[PDB]
Amino acid sequence: MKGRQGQRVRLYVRGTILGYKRSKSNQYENTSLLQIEGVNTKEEVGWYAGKRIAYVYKAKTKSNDSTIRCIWGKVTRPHGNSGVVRAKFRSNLPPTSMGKKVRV
Amino acid sequence: MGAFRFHQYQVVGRGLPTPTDEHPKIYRMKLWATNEVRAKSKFWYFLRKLKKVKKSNGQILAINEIFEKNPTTIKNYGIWLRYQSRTGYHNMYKEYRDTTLNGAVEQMYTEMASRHRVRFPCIQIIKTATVHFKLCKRDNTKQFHKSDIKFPLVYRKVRPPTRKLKT
Amino acid sequence: MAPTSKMALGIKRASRSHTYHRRGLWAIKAKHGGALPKAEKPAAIAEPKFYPADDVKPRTVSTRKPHPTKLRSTITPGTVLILLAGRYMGKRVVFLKQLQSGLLLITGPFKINGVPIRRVNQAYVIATSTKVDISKVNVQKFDDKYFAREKKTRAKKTEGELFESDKEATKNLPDFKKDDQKVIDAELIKAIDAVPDLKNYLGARFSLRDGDKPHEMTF
Amino acid sequence: AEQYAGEYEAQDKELVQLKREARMKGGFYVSPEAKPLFVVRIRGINAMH
Amino acid sequence: FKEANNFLWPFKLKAPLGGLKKKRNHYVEGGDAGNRENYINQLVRRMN
Amino acid sequence: MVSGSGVCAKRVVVDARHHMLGRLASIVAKELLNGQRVVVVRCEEICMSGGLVRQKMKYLRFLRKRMNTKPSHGPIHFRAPAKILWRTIRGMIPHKTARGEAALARLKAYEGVPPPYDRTKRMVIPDALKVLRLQPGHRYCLLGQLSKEVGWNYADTIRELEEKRKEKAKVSYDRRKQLAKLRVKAEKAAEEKLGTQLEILAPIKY
Amino acid sequence: MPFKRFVEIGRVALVNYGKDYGRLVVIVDVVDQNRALVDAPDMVRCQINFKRLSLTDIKIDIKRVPKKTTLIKAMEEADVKNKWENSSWGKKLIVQKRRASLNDFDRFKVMLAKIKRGGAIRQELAKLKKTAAA
RNA sequence: GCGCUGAAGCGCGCGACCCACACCCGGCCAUCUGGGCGCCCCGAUGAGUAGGAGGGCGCGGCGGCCAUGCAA
RNA sequence: GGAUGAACCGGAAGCCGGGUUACGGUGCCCAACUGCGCGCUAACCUAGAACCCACAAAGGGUGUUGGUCGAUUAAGACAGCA
RNA sequence: UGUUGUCGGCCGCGCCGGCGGCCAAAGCCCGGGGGCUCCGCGCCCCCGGCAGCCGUCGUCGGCACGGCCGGGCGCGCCGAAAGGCGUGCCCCUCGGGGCACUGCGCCAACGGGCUCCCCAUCCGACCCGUCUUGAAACACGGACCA
Repeated sequence: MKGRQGQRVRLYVRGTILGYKRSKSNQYENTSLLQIEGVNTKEEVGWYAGKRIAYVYKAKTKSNDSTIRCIWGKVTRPHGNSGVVRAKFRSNLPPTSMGKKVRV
Repeated sequence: MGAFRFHQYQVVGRGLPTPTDEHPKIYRMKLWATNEVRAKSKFWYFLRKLKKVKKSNGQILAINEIFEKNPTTIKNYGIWLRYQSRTGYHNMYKEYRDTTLNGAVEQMYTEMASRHRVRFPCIQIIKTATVHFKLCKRDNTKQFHKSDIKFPLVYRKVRPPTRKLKT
Repeated sequence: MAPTSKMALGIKRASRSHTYHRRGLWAIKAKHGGALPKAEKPAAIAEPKFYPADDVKPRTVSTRKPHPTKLRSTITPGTVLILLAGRYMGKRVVFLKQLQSGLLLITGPFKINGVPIRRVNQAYVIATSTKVDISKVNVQKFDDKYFAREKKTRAKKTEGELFESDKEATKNLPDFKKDDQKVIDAELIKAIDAVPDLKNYLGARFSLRDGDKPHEMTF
Repeated sequence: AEQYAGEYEAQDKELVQLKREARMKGGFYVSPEAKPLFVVRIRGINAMH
Repeated sequence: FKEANNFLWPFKLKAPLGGLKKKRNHYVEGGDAGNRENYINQLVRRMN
Repeated sequence: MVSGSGVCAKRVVVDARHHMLGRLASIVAKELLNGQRVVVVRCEEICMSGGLVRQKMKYLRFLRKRMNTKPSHGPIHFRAPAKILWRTIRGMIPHKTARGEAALARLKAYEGVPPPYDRTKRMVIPDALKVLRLQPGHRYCLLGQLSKEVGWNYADTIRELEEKRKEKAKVSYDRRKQLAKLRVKAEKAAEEKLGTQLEILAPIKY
Repeated sequence: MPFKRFVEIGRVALVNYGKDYGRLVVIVDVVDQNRALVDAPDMVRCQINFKRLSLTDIKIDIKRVPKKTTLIKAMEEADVKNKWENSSWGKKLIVQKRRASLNDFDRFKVMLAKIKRGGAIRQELAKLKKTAAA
């Protein structure tokens, strides 16, 4: 049909953001450090390089900023390789938007 | 079978009623459904349709299903049928090729929907009738399958089968 | 539910035993609860405060419960850690910190002339045979007294103890270098030999202290 | 609940087979059920009388 | 015990976990509304 | 399942040959929004499903609309297949916002090949056409069959398509004749290949 | 594609998904032009409407009509077809599976070492090219 | 809107997902349940124009108390 | 939520935080399926509960699918040619 | 003052397993009869022993993770650790189990605010006030301020 070869692709999947570092004086850009709870398999991190993490910016749920901004980054590289990974965000995030569950 | 299609529910019952020498007398009318949730409802359509009762002047004794009846295996079901389209309900006598009682409903719901146009509110059918393979009368898919059982023709359309990849 | 049923099924049961040993001695622990304790000069005030004792004792125990257990999920010893690969023998490092798993700080001394220390996502670490009770936390970077040499001679003894296992075990020596190369890490195979510790651990315990307080650091 | 059904197997023998394979449903006897209820209010108070 | 209920006085239920099948529909059509022994015990174990 | 065209940190070249125009545009708009810099190549060879007359009326209602009503300045209509694809992208992206306009400006559509992007173009995960006009399933229309009935840029584009195809066929034919020679001496030196203790556990993992 | 659909035996088919979580199958009974019964020797039989389950090239030597014992016998006669199956056409998954199993120590040293040698082979191969070239 | 066509239409079934300030949960503000020592605590309901009812902020001069001012 | 939208749907709101959901939706714009089994349509029909807002009738249609009933058939049909 | 490990509570998650419900049963092997098709294959149905395992209700059993918020336990000995070491009863009478028996007290590691702008996102329909069933309003009133 689809000719399943395929690959797999599944949404799962939650993770948490450890903390986002926005630094300058003027040489560095920005870092975000990410922890998926268990997930991607050593094979499925490795085969890949290239996770998109899309997190909805959903009311969470006092009155939140409910906006039509869903943000999706890309995972650069493991640093943590059997767990934790480095990530970057391209728009830049919401407020202190550290914490909130990360998903694909 | 996996995520239903319509297991027929054998409801034996009553009609439990009054201090007069009367009482209602016995029925099944054997109805195809998904478990009790359809039954309860199924009875009020049977009770409105045939006898007129109430809701309360139907009482239900027990329910028995049917458990893989057919063993996977086969018949091309004759169905006597009602479809609601551009007015009320019109009769149809459909005899179609299928697997089973699970499949017959869907092939009817899809053919009453496409073929007959039917949209939601609709209730089901009147009956479903096994028949023998040589007997199956009218028309296209089933006639070919009847011929396949004959055989020669299990072994015809392998003749596309084995003719996608190549020999 | 399977761990948590076991706790119930007195209630207390050992804690009904505990009283007894005091009851057995003879006749007691109402008098000693009421009559005690200290007090009376002091200076000032409300004396709202505090600690040592009784709560602290469940908080240390409680904190001990992930600690085996996270090793049962991930398998290994604990800290102190050796370069398998690199130099055939050579020297020893302790996991003081996680930036993450993978990004790790591996440690030592420096008080006069010194010694580096690395933060790595890897380069060279597989664990040994010792356990402590931390996971992988201490740091900034401190140590020092004899200890470029001691930590290091502690290394030599582990490097001998390891080098023999690396001969018996490996697939060979060249990807024990790929295993050492990795350093997240982790699950597959852990426990080979290197018997016993008693010194190795005493050494590791000092190393933890040294990467703590109070030396060289105070003004 | 097993005994309430259970007399209905123990005396009966007309209930299962004929019944899979045929229509109508049986004479004889029936066993009663009870039963209390719970209610949860699914739909809000906007636009109802 | 019809007056032991006389509870204290309403259960305050959580919204159901994973939702309904749609609210505007009864038990017959695979909806939620109306009487149903089986599915109430499903629904209250979602409304935790 | 895994989308096998999609992310690369930097690439981005897309083959449009007998791909479905709105399906290809949908992924391209998503890659552009992600911050990719997207080059669609072979825009003349891209396909749209549906019967020619009904595709021809849609564009034609724009062509009578090209004329009037008049300041000048736009509403505007592009005759030619890259620019039809660009018109499709400038509806796919939210086309009133700086994040969308900045995504639009990261797209290029090129007809035939530009002068050489000889790193291969890649197919989009089943974007491609054959079936999506289904056997039969009535007509399809190529963008280079639409734009012959709407004008140049097309006409030059299909004449440059022709030359770029003819020369790269010739250059392919001989590079293949040397590649086959290299393959045959490579396979014999894997048939031979010296020995193992470690080494043949890897080809027991093909 | 509308494709292969049918009504015959001998033709192995391979999965485009379901529950199970497997799976490869061959069609035993044939039961119009949509519905068919697919089974396997060490796999569970199912009757599906299965447009979107596609049949592979390699074909196994049986005739029409199979109950269970007969099917088993046919499988025994064939086998070989499963190997083609481990490899290749549909089929593939045992060579792939050999892939997935590998992010693991012992497994990682077997790999550097395939690599290390692979290099020696590149170097020999390269020397050969240089003699051939001029 | 781009705009699809063995669907990104339509219908019959179905699986998983998304999504509010709702509902839950955590912490906190009024009133009321009341409770307990001028003060503390338990739980519930709790948008708002016209508008009633009640507590409070600020202006200016007066009196008694109580200060501030060579930097008001 | 319905493109916008006083009164349609969900929903009745102190503020905040997190979780799960309702209505409704899951190709892109836009989070989230280019979801599964099946069937019909090729007109760009067509992406639509409701709306001054979304038109489409009487009547017609060997387009196509599907269901059924009668009669005629290898005691050779229907059509064509002879 | 900032961060990170954690113990306790709350909620989410996926996966595995058992038993009973449909007197259980698909089942297969063995054995007997019937039918259709009467061109024979093949199809069907029923009954007893029997590997077997099924889709669904209900229920119980086992694990592993995340998010958010906060900081009941001891009172002799050994044991790093977790853990056991008082004794009586009873079921099983195997491993073991439950059951009974004073008062008192009360954590680890390491070294900023705000203004204007720009980009993202929404309000957005001005505001504002008024008139009005309905105001952005192509309804009315204001140049701007003290």
